Amino acid sequence: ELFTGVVPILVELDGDVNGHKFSVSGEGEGDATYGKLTLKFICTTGKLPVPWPTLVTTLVQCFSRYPDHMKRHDFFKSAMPEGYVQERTIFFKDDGNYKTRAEVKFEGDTLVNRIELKGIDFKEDGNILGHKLEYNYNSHNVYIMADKQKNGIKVNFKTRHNIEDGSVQLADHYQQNTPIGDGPVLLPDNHYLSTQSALSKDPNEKRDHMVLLEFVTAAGI
Amino acid sequence: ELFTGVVPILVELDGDVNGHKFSVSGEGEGDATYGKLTLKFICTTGKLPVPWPTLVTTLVQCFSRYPDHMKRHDFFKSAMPEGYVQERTIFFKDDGNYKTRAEVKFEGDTLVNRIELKGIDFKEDGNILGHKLEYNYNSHNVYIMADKQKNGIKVNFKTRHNIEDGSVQLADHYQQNTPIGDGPVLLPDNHYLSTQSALSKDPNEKRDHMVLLEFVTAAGI
Repeated sequence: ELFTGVVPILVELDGDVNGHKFSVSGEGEGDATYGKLTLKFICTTGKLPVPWPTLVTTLVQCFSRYPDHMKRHDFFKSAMPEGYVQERTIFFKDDGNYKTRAEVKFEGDTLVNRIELKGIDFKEDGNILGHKLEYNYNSHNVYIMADKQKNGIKVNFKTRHNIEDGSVQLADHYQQNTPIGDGPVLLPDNHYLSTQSALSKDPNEKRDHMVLLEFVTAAGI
Repeated sequence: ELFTGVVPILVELDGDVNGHKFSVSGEGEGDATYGKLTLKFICTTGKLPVPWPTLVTTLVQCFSRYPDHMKRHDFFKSAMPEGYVQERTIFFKDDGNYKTRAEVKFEGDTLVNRIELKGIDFKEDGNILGHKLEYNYNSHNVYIMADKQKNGIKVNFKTRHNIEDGSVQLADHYQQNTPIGDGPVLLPDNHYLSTQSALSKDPNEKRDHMVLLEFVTAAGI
C-alpha cells in the first residue's frame, strides 16, 4: 500500500550543459494504480539553456501501471521505500550526450527524485543548443531486462523528438537501476513500458517552466 | 468571444467498417485560448469493432491555439457559429481506408461534431481488424493550405500508430473543409498545427470507451 493511492512527487535536478549551469525543481503527483503522472517544472535559475523536451526522460518509473498478472515484474516498486539509483547516458544523434545519476526514494510521504546531469559535446548549431526542438512529445517503448549479477535492471530505449522543420531528432538512452537497500528485490522477466506524454504551459506561471502529463503502463507478458 | 472561454463539445459518429456497424458518442470540453481538449468517448453499440486510436482524428480543429499574430489564419473559428463541413479519406498503409463526412457547427452553447464514417477493404489479418494497435498516440504536424475556388482549406498530414510488436502503422489523411454559411471566411496562408494527444481509461466507466486529452497549437508563421 505504498503506491495504492495518490503520491506527492518532488523533483530536483542540477545541470551543466557545455558550461551552462542551471536548476529545475518540480512538483506534482502520481497515481500508479492508473499510471498517471502530473508534474510542473520550474527552472529555478532563470531561462533553461536547453529545450524542455530533452529533459523529460531525466525528470520516476515506479508510477507505471503494472497490470496484476505482471506484479512480480515491478522492480521499481519492489525497491521502495529505500529506493534505487538510476544512471543513464543519453546520446542525441549527431550531437552531444547527457550523463545523469539520480536517487529516487521515499522521503516521508513524498517520492523524491534528485538528479545531477552533465551534458557535453553539444553543438551550438545543433538542434539542442540551437533550440530547434518543438514543444511536444511522442509515445515510446521502454525495454526492461533483469541485470543478474548487479541485482537490478538494464533499461534501454530510443526517443523521437520533433523539430520545427518536421524532421525528428533521435536520442539513444542507456539506463541502469540498482536498489539502494540491501534487501531482496524483484528481478523481472523481459518486458516493456508503454509511455505517452503531453507538454503544456501554465497560463498563470511567469517563470520558465513545463507542465507535463504522462501515462505509463507495463506490458509484454 | 465565441471561443474565449471553455466550450462544451458533443460528438456523435455513426460507422460501418466492413459491415460492422457501430456508434460512438462523446462529451468533453475545449479551451481554445489554451488549445486544450478533454473528451470522453463511449461506444454506444457495445464493443467497438476497430481500435480506438484509429478514430482519434475523425472524432474539432477550431480549438487549436492560434497565437495572436496568426489570427487571420484561423479558418476554423472564422466559419463559426454556422460551421464547416469536414470530409476526409484516410488510407491506412497496406490496409483499408476510411471515408468520413462531418458537420461541425455550434448548436446552442455546445460545439457539435456529427460524423458518418465508412470503412472498406480492411484486412481481417491486418492491424486494424486484427486489433494489433497499441493504445496510445504520438504528435503530428497538420499541414493547412487555402483552397481558393472552393473558399476553404485543404489539409493533409500522416499519422503514426504504434503496434504492440514495436512497429508503426502509418495512415495518410486527405482532408477538406468548406464553410456551411454563405458569409466570408478567412482563407489562410500555408501553415501547420502541432498536435499532442494522450489516451486513457475511466476507472469508473464500465462501457467501452476512450478518454482523450489533446493539446493543439498553430504554427509556421
